[PDB]
Amino acid sequence: STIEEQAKTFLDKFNHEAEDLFYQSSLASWNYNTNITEENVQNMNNAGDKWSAFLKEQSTLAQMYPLQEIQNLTVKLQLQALQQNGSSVLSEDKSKRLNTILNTMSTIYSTGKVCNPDNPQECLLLEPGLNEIMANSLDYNERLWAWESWRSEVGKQLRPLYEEYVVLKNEMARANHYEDYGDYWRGDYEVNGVDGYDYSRGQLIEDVEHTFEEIKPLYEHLHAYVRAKLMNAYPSYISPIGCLPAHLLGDMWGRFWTNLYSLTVPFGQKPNIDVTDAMVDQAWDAQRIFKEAEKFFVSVGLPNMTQGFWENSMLTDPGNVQKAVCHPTAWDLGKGDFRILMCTKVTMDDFLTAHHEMGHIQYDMAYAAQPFLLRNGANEGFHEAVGEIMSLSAATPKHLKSIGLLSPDFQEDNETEINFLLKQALTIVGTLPFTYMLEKWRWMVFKGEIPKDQWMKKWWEMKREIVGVVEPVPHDETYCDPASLFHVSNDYSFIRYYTRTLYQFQFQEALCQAAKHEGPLHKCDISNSTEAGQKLFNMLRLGKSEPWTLALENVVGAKNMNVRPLLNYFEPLFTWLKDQNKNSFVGWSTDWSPYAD
Amino acid sequence: SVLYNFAPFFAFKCYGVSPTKLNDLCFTNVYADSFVIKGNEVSQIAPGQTGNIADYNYKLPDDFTGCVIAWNSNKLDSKHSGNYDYWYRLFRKSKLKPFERDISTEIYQAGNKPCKGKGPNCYFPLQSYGFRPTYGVGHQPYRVVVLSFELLHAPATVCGPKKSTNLVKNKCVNFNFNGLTGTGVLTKSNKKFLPF
Repeated sequence: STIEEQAKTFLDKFNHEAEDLFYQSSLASWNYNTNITEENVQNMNNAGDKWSAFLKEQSTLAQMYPLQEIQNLTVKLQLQALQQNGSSVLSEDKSKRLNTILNTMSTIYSTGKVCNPDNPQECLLLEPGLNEIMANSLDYNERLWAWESWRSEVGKQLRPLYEEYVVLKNEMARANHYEDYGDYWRGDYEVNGVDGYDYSRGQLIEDVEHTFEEIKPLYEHLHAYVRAKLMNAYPSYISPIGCLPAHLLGDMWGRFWTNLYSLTVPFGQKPNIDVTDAMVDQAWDAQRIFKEAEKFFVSVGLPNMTQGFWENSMLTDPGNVQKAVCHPTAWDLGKGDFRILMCTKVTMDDFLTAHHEMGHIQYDMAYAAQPFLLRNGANEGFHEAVGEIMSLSAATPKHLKSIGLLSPDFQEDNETEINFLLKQALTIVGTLPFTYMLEKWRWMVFKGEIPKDQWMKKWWEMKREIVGVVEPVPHDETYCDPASLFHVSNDYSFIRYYTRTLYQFQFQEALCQAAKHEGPLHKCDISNSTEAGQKLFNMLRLGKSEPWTLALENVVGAKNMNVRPLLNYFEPLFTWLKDQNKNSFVGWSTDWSPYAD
Repeated sequence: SVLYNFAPFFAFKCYGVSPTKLNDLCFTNVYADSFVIKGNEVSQIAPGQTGNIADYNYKLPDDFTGCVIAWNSNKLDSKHSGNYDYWYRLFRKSKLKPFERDISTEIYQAGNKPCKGKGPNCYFPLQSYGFRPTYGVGHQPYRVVVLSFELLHAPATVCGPKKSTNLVKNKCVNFNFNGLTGTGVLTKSNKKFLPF
């Protein structure tokens, strides 16, 4: 009467005849990315496909074991997946139409060129030119011509195309028991049956709206600053009490606000410390950047980097005409095979990258002792977070100091702290307000809270509202303003970025106390501790075996995200951030429209 | 002695017998088994230790046994497409009495199903280790030689090499020519000890 055991075997095979298929499918990919040819492309077309084979069939022979009887969660989980037919279940002729859609849009966005608004010659392509045009000058016009150069254009191409996928995508879902694609998308966290550690698939929504309605106070004062420091470099334009229009903001769509440290600089008479120079002075070579990282980790007592790393990792540009893809990215072809592929260019914007892409490999080396179908991260954003905390302690006026790199001659003051923050708080607090909306909208649109013939309205509505931006020009219902950026047109859930920004500060303030902090927390530096060292491994080890809910408790100390810790990192700033406003205004006058004027 | 004529033999745990005196004493006779295995399993092979290697593929007892010797063999054993030659038995039926052996392919079954099994699985015990050269040092191929000595009723014949000292002649010297003992001056001679 073994309903299980008659399956604890089904896994025992999978676990062996997969790894081998997966090794020879991730290998293929290195070889290409490393060496860019043609046969290589094909050489991966096979095994980069084969893997698929294995998969589908095993799913077939996975529902053959009604999960109901399984009780060892370990196996209730390794199975939870496999079964998941997800797509395929969807209609055939229809599954076709879907397969199609994606392509169209997912392609459009790619080559999308913008010819001059005053000549069929300046047809800037996004990658280089469209972008610059945005994060470059200051003059008006071209900023609008560009905010115009895409929305009612490179997205209209797909305006109804977005209206397309929303149809089938929701169909598939229904079947797989998921009101809306968003209910499918809102699942990586759904933890079922664990007593106390339980978590729903909707609870999330509320915890978000909570945590967010706590941030407003900060963010509010930041659009308060710029709003005026964007009334200096600008003439009669930004109404002093309304919304910072698009174009004149930062990037293109404007996820981050980083491209601005100039216009707003607390005391533009400070040093902005940069160890670049000194690197070029000690003659620091590439194989140094990595040996440094390795240490930081071994200092706090964590495994050294293996010998297959220092002997198989493309740690520089693509050799000769060896056309290579230059994207920093640590791999894990399995079987102890760990590798990194970054074209480290000597500087301090790559020395942090290392500490960021070695943490990926240091997590990937703890979960290495778990069933293949349970080697990942408790939830979506525990993977970045656990390797950004490193690019935080790395660039500490101390570390770089104590590391025989940064002139210990550090004349450290207040107008530098007050200043290193507007930087780390224009790209980690100005991105938050935007990560919400997008998600909300679709999480709704999907659920069907908006009818296409209105979709547009909401965007702009929830753009002067939650964020604080007005449409430079009025926009038409047939423009997919929302759907006009990689993620939107490449089906990618985008809340792994609001839950990674709030788990990083819950990890800093926790593995900080452990190493005896006591001052501005931005000043933390776990380097050389060992108490925090163990703190992490006791979570990096459980891979995906246990619920994320409890994974936190091991570390942090609770089991639900918290906006408190983050609101402490910049706590310093939130002082000079109210004394700098003093008598200026705060809050947006939703009405004022630079176009409705 | 020429046992040290191996590399840093990744192991040599002499459970049971004093590792030393290895050549100092003798036992009835000694067998030497051998096989190829990944390095993430070179410990299962040890008195008491459990797992797959010791479960359907080679279970020692607890008796001294003698020792064990392990060396990485990737260099020559591994390949670049998958040395899919060495095999193992993922599942038998129960286990093996210390030093048993089973080679019957016997496609695994059991389950009283049309194909007695664990859900259309009807798995087959033999799987292929399939090594490659880029793997970790835990999935790379190690070689093992299990040393099984024993002291039955008859002697330790096999026994081992003993050293000399060179002859002296014309000086009290104690002795052990062959196995006869005594103390005396070993001068020349004049006898004709017949050829035997």
